[PDB]
Amino acid sequence: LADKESLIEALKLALSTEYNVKRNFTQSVEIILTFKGIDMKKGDLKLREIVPLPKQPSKAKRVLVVPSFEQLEYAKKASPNVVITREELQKLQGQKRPVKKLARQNEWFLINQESMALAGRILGPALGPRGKFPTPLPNTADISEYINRFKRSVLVKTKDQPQVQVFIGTEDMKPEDLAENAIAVLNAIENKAKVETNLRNIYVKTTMGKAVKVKR
Amino acid sequence: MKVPKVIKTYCPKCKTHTEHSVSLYKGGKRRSLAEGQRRYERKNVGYGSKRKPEQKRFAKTTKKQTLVLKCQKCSYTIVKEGMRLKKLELVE
RNA sequence: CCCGAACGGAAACAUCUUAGUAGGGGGAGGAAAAGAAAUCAAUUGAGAUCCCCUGAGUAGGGGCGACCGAAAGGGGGACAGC
RNA sequence: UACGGGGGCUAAAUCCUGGCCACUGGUGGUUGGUUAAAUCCGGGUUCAACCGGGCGAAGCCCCACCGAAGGCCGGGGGU
RNA sequence: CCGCAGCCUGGCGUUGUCCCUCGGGCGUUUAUGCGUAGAGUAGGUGGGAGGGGUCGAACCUGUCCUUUCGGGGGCAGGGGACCCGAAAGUGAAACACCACCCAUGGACGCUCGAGGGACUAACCUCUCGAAAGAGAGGAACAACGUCAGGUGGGCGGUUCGGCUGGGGCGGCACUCCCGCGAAAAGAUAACACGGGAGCCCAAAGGUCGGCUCAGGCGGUACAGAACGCCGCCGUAGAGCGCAAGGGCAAAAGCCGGCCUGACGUGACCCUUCCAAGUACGGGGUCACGACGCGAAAGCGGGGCCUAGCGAACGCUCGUGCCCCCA
RNA sequence: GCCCGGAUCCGGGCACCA
Repeated sequence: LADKESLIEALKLALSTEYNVKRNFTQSVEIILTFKGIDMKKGDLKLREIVPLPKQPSKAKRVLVVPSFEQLEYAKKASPNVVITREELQKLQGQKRPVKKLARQNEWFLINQESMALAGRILGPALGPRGKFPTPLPNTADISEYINRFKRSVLVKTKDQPQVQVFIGTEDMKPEDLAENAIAVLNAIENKAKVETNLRNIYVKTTMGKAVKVKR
Repeated sequence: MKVPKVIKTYCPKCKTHTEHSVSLYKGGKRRSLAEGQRRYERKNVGYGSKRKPEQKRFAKTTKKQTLVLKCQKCSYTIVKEGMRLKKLELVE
C-alpha cells in the first residue's frame, strides 16, 4: 500500500546521500518489513510468491538452475553463478555443508519435473527452516527466458515471523525505475490478500543506510 | 454408540447421493437484542416479585443427540431428528 | 393539581388486572381546565382548543394468560384571536 | 462518662463447675482464585446498539482463635 | 418461594491548592544474547565473499565492570601495520558489514491512570455573640444525594400436590409394556396377582450367498463329561440385546461378501380412544427424486412383533425467500 | 455455557426466564 509517486520519493532517499553513503562499491537497495498484529496460526502469512521484475539491476544474483540433457547448451548464456548437472547432482550424498552452502546463498535451486520427486529428499531436511522452494522449469528447448525470470527474482518465505528481508534493487537504475521494480511485489501482495491495516511503517533503505519513512 | 465421520446420503440440492461430514449439534450465544430478550429486560425494571417461572423439578437424565450432515460439494446441511442416548461417540 | 391501597379476578398465586379507582393534602368558579402548531399526512394536502356519533375492541401492550387499549381521518355543535 | 450506659444467660449461701473447636455462629488475617457499575484498550457501526480484553471493593473460597458461644459426650477388636 | 427496609462496600456529584513515586502507553534515544557434533557464544530471516586497511590492522603487557568466572562486549599507549572463506561440522553459519524481530535497563516531550504526603478556604463540631460577626478543633475525609454489588424472616405477600375401606405414616395400582383376573366376538373394576421400561447397537441396521442348532452314540495321543478329526441320530428340546407373551429351519438362527433405505419432500390409514368426542407417542400402506444389494423377480424410509417418551410462549440452529411506518 | 487451578476429568468463585 503505497502511492504512485511515493516509490520514486522512496528511491530518492535511497539514491541521494541524505539517506545513503557512497563507499567503494555500488549501493544496493533493500526493504525490511515492520508490521503489527499478525500471528502464525491464523493462516494468512503464506508468503511464498515470486515476482517477475522487468527492470534488471546490473549486479546479478547467485541463481542456480539444474537443466537436463535436452537443453545442456541453453542455460550457459544467462551467466549463472553455479550450476550442477542432473546427471551428477546425486553425488552430493553424504556431503552436508556443500548442500547447505550452495542452497542458502543462491536464490533458487530449480530442478526439472523428471527429478521433482528427487527434489525433496536431499535438500528437504537441509532446507527445512531455511525455506527454499524449487520451481519446476518448462520442458521446452529454451530456458534462458525462464532463467531471466529468476536472474533477479527473490524467493520469499516466512515461518514464525511476519517480516522478510529481501533484495529489491541497487543504485544503478533511474529514480523512477524502482516504481517498476517494486510494482511486481506490490501487485503480488495486492492480488493475494489485503493486510494494509496491519502496516505501521515501510523501510526502504540501501545496503548501508538507516531507517527511512514512506508516506502512508 | 459409534457413528462414522463420513456418510453417503441424499443431497437435496445436488439431487443425488454424495459424501457428508458428520458433526453433533451445538447451540449459539443467547444474543441480547432478540425480541424476547428485549421484552424480558423491559419486564425486570421497577419493583415486584420474581417476574417469570423458572423450572425446578427435573426428570430426564439424557438429551436427544442430533446429527449435522454437511454436503461436501455444496455445503448444504441437513439436520436430523434427535434420539435419546448417552453421548454419541462420533469417532470414525 | 400533587400523594396514593386492598378486597376481588386470574377457578391456587407473585408480574398483571382491580386502578391512578377508594381515600388523603392544596386551590378555584358560576362554570373550570385547554387553546392559536418546534401539529398532522404523503406527492405536496389540512390548518387554535373543547364536546357528541364514529374509526374501534382496529393498530398495539400481556406469566402473549386472565385481560388491557389509542390517534389520524369522516359526519356534526360552536365556529373569533391577540 | 467504664465503680458507666446498653445487651445476654443463670438464679441466696455452702462444696464444685470435667473432656471436645469436627459442624454452625462470631471475631480477625491473607500468598492466592472469583468478583458489579463506572472508567480504559481492540473490533464493529459514516454514529450507536453489539462483541471481546484489562483493571476489579466489600462478600465468598482459604487459614487461626473462641464452649459461663449453640452445644456434644458412641461402636468394634485384642490382653 | 420470593420481595422490601436497615447495615457493609465501590463509582459519580458537592470537591480545592501544592508535591513525590509507580505502572501504562505515543514520536524518539540508546548500549547489552552459549541443547549437543566445532578454528567457536549457529537465537532467526536476507542483500551480501567482500568488509574494514595514514579512507591508521592483527598482536604482548594492565587498569578496570560482568557471566551457567563458559566467554564476549568497551579503555590509550608499546605494534606503523592484519583476520574471517569462496575452504572443514550443524533438523537451520559465517564474529564478511548492514537491517528488523525475541528479549534488559535507563532518559527526552505528551497522555492516562494508581498510590503516598502536606495545606486550608468548601464542609463538619464546639465556644462567644440578641443578630451581624469572631475564635478553637477536624478536613477534601466525614456527611448527604444518586447508582452498583453483598448481607439481610428485621418486616410484607404467599405456597404448603393427589389417590386412599376416615385422615396420617407407608406404597404408587399417578406416563408406558407383557401374562392372568376376563365369563371361547367387542368392552370391563379392585391399596388384585406375577413382572418390566425411562435404553443399548455403525452394527445388534440393508441385501445376497452358503450352512444347521441344544443334546446323545460309535472310532481316534496327549483327549478328560466337555479342544480338533471321521461317521450315526436329532421338530427345535438352541439362538434371536433386555420383562413377559407370540413367531421363526435350503430361516427370522450361524458364518461370510458388498453397503448405509437409521434417505429429501408430500399424503392416507390403524392404535392410544369399542359402539360414541379426543393431544402427544408408536406402527402400517404409498407417490415423486435418488441410492444399495442381487443374474433377476424384488427387498430395503432401522432393530422378528408388542415398551424405551412430552403442549403454548421464549431461545437457538437448518433452509429459500417476504417485511420495517405520518 | 465461563474463568481458573489440578490430571478429557476434577476443584474453587461467578455466569444461567422454555
